[PDB]
Amino acid sequence: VSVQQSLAAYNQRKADLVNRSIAQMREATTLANGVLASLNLPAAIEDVSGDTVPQSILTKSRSVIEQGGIQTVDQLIKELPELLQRNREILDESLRLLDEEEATDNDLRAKFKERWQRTPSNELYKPLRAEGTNFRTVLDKAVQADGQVKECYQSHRDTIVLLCKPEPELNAAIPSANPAKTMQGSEVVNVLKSLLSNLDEVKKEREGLENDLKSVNFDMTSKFLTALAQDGVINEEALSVTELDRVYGGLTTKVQESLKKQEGLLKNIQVSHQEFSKMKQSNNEANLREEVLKNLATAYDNFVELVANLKEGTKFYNELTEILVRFQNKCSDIVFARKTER
Repeated sequence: VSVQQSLAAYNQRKADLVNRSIAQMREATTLANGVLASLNLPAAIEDVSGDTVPQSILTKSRSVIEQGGIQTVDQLIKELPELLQRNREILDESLRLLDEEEATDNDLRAKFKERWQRTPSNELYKPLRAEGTNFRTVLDKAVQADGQVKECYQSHRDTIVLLCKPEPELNAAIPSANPAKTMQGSEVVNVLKSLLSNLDEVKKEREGLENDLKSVNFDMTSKFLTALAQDGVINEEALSVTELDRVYGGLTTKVQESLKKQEGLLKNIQVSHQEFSKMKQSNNEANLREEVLKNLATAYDNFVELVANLKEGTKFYNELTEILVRFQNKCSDIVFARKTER
């Protein structure tokens, strides 16, 4: 037993406590924000007009206008059969070269019998014909992909055209009426703002439950020595449990209560959210405004998916240009060399 042998013993445990609470504090904070963004919150009790057009929609509309519009798309669709057929004619001409030598060689071997000491004009052209069959299989998939995407385009063609044109003409399309009559006058809006403001108070209360926990410091060396003197040996584990639980009992309770309160609040708020967005139909005209925006989401995002397949293509044909030339000439080099000997 030396001069000092139980000083750092407590501080290590002090670290293994405060940090534990911080983890079970900040993690809960982020969890709340994630749910709000998923269910369109807290930005769902501010905008009210009906007549004017949305802001997010207005931004997406000008994005399509900025990148041309219906004209940029139509010119890409119309030129697809042009470029697709252009490659097809080169394909048939390349394969004709193989049939060319074979047509002459087959007739030559029949009449002139002295041509059986060399590789026939078939086995040499056999690996090349194997590549040829592969190409048409792609064309079937290329056309099939070309067909289904064109079908998806025409079904939502009117919606694409809708994206262009001036804004006032577009505004007339939007259902000019009150979004929901049961929002103004019913007790449904009132049982919502109060719920959020009560939940918001949790965030502000948590501000106090951070700096306080961080600045925890209380010297208590006298008690450890009391145990050393009275008992004889310092029991670090057993004595700490009885001591720390009593002094930091309410600190944990209020934290657990706040989490339990948040757990309790969120459970009732989620049901209120169901009650909040229940009246989609509402009275007579309300769901229609929602259905309008529903098609646009399936229009703007669909716009990207449709363009993406066009992006897969186009460049697809251009890189084929470098391939088909070396491919076509490769066959000619074999045929010409075969013709040279005789």
